[PDB]
Amino acid sequence: MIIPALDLIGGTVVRVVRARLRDYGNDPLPRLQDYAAQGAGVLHLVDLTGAKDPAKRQIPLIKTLVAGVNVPVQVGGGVRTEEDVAALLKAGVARVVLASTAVKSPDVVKGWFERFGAQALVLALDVRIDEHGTKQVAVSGWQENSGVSLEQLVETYLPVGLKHVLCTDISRDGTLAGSDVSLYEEVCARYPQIAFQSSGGIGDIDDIAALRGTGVRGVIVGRALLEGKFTVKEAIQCWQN
Repeated sequence: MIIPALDLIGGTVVRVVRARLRDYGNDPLPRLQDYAAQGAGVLHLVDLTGAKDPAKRQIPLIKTLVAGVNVPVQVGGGVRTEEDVAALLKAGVARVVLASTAVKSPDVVKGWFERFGAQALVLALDVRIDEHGTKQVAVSGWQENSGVSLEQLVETYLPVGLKHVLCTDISRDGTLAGSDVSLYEEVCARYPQIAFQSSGGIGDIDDIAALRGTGVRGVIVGRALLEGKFTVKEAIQCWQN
């Protein structure tokens, strides 16, 4: 499926561009609602306010947004503790997106899988392809690699039933550059029991077409939709054909 995505900061719709941020206004709910109206089955939100300060997690806004659409929303941003996870689920989010903590504290996160179930969690892994061609996990675009490959980390979580992995190619994140097809083709084939989501690099409908035969289950689209390159409807039509 197509997974429309919005980045929120103090209720302001934004997205990382390449790394800067641009303001797409302050009415996230009508946006999401129109995404859903066009047939989206899943939505993605990053709470950048919550990411910077867990105590400032935009729980009331998140509640509103979730309540305001009829589809599961996966929500990330500053998910550092078991309490963060529970708070977001309690607010009504369908899945909690675990990013840096998934790399940082795998044993702790495996316990979260045990408590919340694999359907409640998405592991968001940023990947750099190094000089050797290894898919290196990094916790962000501005930090060095963390010393673990995508495969090794995925393998870490398979024993607790890992089902959802969001994989961002760091080089293409928010660049409109076209996503990295080979990366997704390899991982998806290796772990067919996992539903991979691709993120970054979607600039036009052709980028979505490029992902079709790869095994990638979901395609995060943020920037392209905000900039009017194509619609959710067109993205879905392309994705499904």
